[PDB]
Amino acid sequence: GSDRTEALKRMADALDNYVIRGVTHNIALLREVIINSRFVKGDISTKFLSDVYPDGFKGHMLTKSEKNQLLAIASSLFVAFQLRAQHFQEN
Amino acid sequence: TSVNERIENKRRTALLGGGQRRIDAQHKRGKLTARERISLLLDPGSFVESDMFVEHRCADFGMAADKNKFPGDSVVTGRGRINGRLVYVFSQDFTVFGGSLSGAHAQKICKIMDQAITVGAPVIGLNDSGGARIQEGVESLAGYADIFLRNVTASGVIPQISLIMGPCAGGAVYSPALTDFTFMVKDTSYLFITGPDVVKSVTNEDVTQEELGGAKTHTTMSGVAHRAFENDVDALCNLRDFFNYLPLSSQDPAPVRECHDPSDRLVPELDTIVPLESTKAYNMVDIIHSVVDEREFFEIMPNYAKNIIVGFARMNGRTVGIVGNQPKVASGCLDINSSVKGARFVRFCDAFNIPLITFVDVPGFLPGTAQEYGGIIRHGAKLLYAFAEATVPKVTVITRKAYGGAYDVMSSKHLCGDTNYAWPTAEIAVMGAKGAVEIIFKGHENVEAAQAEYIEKFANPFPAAVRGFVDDIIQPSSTRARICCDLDVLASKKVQRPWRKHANIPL
Ligand SMILES: *C(=O)CCCC[C@@H]1SC[C@@H]2NC(=O)N[C@@H]21
Repeated sequence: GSDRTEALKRMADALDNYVIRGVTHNIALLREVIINSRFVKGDISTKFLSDVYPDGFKGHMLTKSEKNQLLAIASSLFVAFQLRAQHFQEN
Repeated sequence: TSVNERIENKRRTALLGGGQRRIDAQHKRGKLTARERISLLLDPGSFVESDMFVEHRCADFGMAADKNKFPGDSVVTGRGRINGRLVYVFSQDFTVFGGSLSGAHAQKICKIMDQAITVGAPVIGLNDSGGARIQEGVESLAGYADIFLRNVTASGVIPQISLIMGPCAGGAVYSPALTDFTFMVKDTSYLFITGPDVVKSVTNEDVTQEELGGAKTHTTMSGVAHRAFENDVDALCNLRDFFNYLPLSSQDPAPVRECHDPSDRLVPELDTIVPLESTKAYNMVDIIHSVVDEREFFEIMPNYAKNIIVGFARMNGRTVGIVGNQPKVASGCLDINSSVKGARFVRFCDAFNIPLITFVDVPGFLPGTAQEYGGIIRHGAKLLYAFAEATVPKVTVITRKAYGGAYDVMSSKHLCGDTNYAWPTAEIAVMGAKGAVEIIFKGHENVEAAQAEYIEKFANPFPAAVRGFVDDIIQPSSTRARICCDLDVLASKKVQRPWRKHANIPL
């Protein structure tokens, strides 16, 4: 991208639109590191990951607004399947 | 007391059933009651209960006492809808006299079966009983006879689905044998004729309840139950989704439902599943999942006769049945158990106008005395017949091997098939090149040259295709689109067959 924020935002988007299924991949780790406040500011050392994840990788931690969005999406998608199940050809 | 007050008290008693303490036991036991199960099964507010005020008429052995007068007489019967589609149900209530079958008990079940046949609606039974009500004697035997007569009469007219969610003993065990699919609940349901007490009294063998008639036995070893689910709530949730596949009557076409999965997309994942090495197995399920709409596949008997796969799926919105070999298990060979499961599934789908898709990869039959003494000849004829009799669209894809008589058994084009496709790795022959050359070229010099010549000419899909055995040889990536096209043009296909009083399958 043209700047540091544009390239990082575009990377975040590419990772969420990148479909890998059949194996275990490391997208969750890549998606969280690039959005880390130290990475965006640049306070990165060669031992960065060892201090951020001293007990291993755990996954992205959701905040209040993100949990509400995930619950709203999961619930709406659940209902979307339930409504599609009711649309039959006319007998 | 006024008439209206009496009625209200009769309604409250029927809703309670066998009493709160017996309900408490059912919940302690991790089971739902018969009325709670219906509320989960049917669309909210769609259930209409019939004959809620019926009581037994037996006056013997103290049965005339008011303390034994339970309205509803141990069954909940009525009608409703699942996703707007009419269904008739009944569920046996264990809290009243142990769920035992009385004369009136059977009656109420028979009446809703008669309506379901009259209008063309499916019947789902939720079974839980201890057997006949011996206090009435022979009236419960007449009850069984009337139910059995309806279950046979309804066959091929409406689908009949049975889910066993508790114990089942005595004559009750034969109704799931007359219906089309039987499901169970793991470690909660049992299905046996006599209990362990009789077995130990007759023969000097020790057995417990879970070993004699448990869900694990019937889904893994006897081949009676089509699938067991973890608990009551999950069992009914999966049952609703299963229901959505089936037509309401055999007079109806296979259901077609809104579908977002494009019918003309390619599946590149198929081109490299089948190995070039003839002794390397692969998982047929990867092919099935990649072809079917939105990769949803309903597998039947996952743990019984693993060398053959049968189940339901949808392609372009239309329900289809899928049958195929599993080369991962016993090289994909046919045996007694696989023939039994296949013939039963195929026969149901044909009766209710559900197209068949066959994925063939079968090197022959399982050899040995275990199969010969078991009547492999008799049982193998069951699958051959089940396909040959079919009048619904049949689309066959041959992925790798089809040797010997198994070629025709697995729905070859010569059994009135509609289309038959081969993948580039398909090989159709009486036997493999090694056996054929040793028999054809016996006592001749330079056999090794004859072996090379035979393999180059016959070890491929061409000697069959050039004869009209195969309609095209297709790239695997195009399989889904090719099948979708055939299904959307064969759906209106009708054939004529001579008149028969009834079929005579080899059994
Ligand atoms: C080795 O000679 C054993 C050959 C078995 C190959 C498979 S097993 C079942 C089919 N029957 C048969 O004669 N060949 C096939």
